[PDB]
Amino acid sequence: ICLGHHAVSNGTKVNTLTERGVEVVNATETVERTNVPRICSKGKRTVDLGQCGLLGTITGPPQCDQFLEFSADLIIERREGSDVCYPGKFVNEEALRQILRESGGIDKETMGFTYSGIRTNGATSACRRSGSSFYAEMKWLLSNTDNAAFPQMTKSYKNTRRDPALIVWGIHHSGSTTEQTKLYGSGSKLITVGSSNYQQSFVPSPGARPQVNGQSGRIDFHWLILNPNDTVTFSFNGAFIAPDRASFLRGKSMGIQSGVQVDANCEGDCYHSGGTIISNLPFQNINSRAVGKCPRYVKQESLMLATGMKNVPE
Amino acid sequence: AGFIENGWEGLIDGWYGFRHQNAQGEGTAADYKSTQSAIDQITGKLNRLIEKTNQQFELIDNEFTEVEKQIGNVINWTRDSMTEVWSYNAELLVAMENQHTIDLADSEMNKLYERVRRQLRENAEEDGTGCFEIFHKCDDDCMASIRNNTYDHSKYREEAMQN
Amino acid sequence: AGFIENGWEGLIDGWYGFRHQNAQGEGTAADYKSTQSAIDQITGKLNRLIEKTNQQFELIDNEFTEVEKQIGNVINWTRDSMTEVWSYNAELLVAMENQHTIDLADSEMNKLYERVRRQLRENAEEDGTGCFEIFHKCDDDCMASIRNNTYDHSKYREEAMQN
Amino acid sequence: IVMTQSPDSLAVSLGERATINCKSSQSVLSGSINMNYLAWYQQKPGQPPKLLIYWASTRESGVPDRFTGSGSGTDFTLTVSSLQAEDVAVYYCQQYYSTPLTFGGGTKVEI
Ligand SMILES: *[C@@H]1O[C@H](CO)[C@@H](O)[C@H](O)[C@H]1NC(C)=O
Ligand SMILES: *[C@@H]1O[C@H](CO)[C@@H](O)[C@H](O)[C@H]1NC(C)=O
Ligand SMILES: *[C@@H]1O[C@H](CO)[C@@H](O)[C@H](O)[C@H]1NC(C)=O
Ligand SMILES: *[C@@H]1O[C@H](CO)[C@@H](O)[C@H](O)[C@H]1NC(C)=O
Repeated sequence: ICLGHHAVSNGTKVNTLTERGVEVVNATETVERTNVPRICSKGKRTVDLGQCGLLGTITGPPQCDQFLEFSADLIIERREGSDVCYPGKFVNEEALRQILRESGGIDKETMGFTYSGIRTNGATSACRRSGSSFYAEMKWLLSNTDNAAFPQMTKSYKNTRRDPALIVWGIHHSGSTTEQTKLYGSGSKLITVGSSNYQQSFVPSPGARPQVNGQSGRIDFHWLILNPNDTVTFSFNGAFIAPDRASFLRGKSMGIQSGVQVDANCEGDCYHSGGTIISNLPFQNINSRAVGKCPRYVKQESLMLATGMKNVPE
Repeated sequence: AGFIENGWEGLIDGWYGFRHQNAQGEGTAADYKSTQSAIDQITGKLNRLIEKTNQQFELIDNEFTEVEKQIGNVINWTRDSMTEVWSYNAELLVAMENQHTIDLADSEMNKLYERVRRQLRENAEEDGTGCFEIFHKCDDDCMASIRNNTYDHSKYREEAMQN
Repeated sequence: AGFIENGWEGLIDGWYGFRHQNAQGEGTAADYKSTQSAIDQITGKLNRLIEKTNQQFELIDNEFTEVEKQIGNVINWTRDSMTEVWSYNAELLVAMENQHTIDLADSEMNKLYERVRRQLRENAEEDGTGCFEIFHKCDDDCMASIRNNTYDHSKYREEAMQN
Repeated sequence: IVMTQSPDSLAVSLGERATINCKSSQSVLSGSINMNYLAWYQQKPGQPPKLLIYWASTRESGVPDRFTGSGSGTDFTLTVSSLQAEDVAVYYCQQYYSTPLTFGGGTKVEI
């Protein structure tokens, strides 16, 4: 008898320890190159922030009205998403972003901060719905009517819930010292924020700034995390953006930063700016920053795992 | 698969097969046990490999608003080192599992070859090209008997010893 | 370990052995050289594997008072990536050394099998089940000589060629 | 949209499970927010009806922990782990996903 094996005319070139580019009868994919350019994530709760930014849901610009107290297991950020209406910047920005991405949505619980002797309805031309207005959960605390001494106020909020609250507030650095005296009065304003693990304090600093979003002054958006059974104290002499509703975490989510539209046609596992990586393969060469339980990044364009034998043509 | 001149192209259903070229005619059949074992081993290796990760990774770097430059370079360098070691591990694993797949195919091939040797004491011997020279004539029955692993050699010994 | 129907359960002292079924009776013995080589190789593999590392890591994260959230999440992500790569390397190492120990046992069995066939030129042949069919009569001295690698086949050729 | 409720007043004693069911004609869930719009109110006799929970799962600051709201696409539930004399009221489930706000029919609790 004659004993032999099988072969094909056209096989696949695979990499091997001894030789590179050996010819096999059949081989399978290893690195996943096929990318789905859609966030198809059926079976999971999903919010598409769009023009809203992740931090904006904490503070509430007009673009973040829809997603102010959302709840989802998949948070999708966009490059067009802005975090603020009035110009400003969050200090320790990425820490708050990573806290928000693992929140499962946020809730707003009122602080009960009543105010006497000051005017609390802040109004800016930049943060516009129907006129000069401000954020959702922030009161820009002005003076009474005009240049006048802002009273030194100590306001305490105690987190009575069983989960750690996310406290946020803002600091207004006016476009000039004259504007600061117009809004809060003369004198060196000084604000302290006290907690069990937070003791940072600061002084507002008026000065000229480039006109961002049609405004000169900037709001430093500070934040902290309150443990259960813990109280925070804001002692402000002036120039304050007081919170109205403390932010509260809900659960566990996984936040992405994509640029493609959302659908519900896949049992997708990890997502990135290019879309969704649906694959059971061990490795991928689509994006190095895909987050989730999925194939992992490699440098090789394409790896061939040999499934058949070393074929030789007849 | 080293001492064989070439692999058969007409063998479609089975990975390892048999040819006769006896006086009855010409026939190309396929073995079942060796190819089933080889496909089972290779598919088990694939199922071990084809496994999505359990560990959950979160976003550590921001694409839109760039993070602080020192911690940004720290994240970039950590991800670059992890990417390099993962590319290394992937190419190393692919190379050695392709080597083990080729060696497993060769091992199943010469295991079938040696079991055909074991079934044929002196009624047949090798030629060096992967063929066995049968010293007895049967009407395609002992062909299947070798194929079905139900071959009796003791009844064919008397006419094959003197040749 | 391929052509054997089933491994022996009555063999305790060694790993590879011999069964007798001769005219004197039935007896079981244990080979010494092949099992010594196999156990030496596997224990050397264990010794080069069972080793506490020299690198001495330090405490990077605080369990009681949580560190800053950005650098803390960077530490968590680095530790999770290193945990994933170490788990992958551990599965890879365990799988490939289990495959290598199985192949090493198979190769030690094969080496003993080929050395037994090399000791006995035509005096014995395989049957396919792992046994050797002796064509000469000898009362446990020839078989112990086979075990002792002192087999003199030259004085047994005359009565085994005609059979 | 019509707003149904549970059966009538429950003869439950102190410190036991109290279950009130609410059902909707349409779906008051999502809207790209996945937040299932539904408010729960308790009303003491002679006092205005103060809110218990909002979006059927967010417990308010001024209410005990015993009021737990379970939500879904259509069915909703208020569960009270240990009712006492301070929880006797009439309860309403209100939808606000759609503009004609219809309150519940009222679920009085009886000691
Ligand atoms: C060849 O391998 C591929 C895996 O990519 C598989 O889908 C296909 O069925 C295989 N074909 C044969 C003939 O084995
Ligand atoms: C805070 O108060 C709650 C209820 O008033 C209590 O259950 C909790 O134990 C308190 N925290 C500590 C640390 O005692
Ligand atoms: C880090 O790597 C990403 C690609 O994964 C790149 O877009 C980014 O620019 C890098 N960061 C720096 C600071 O180079
Ligand atoms: C980092 O990992 C440890 C356990 O490995 C965990 O206890 C800790 O909470 C993690 N840190 C964060 C910020 O999740």
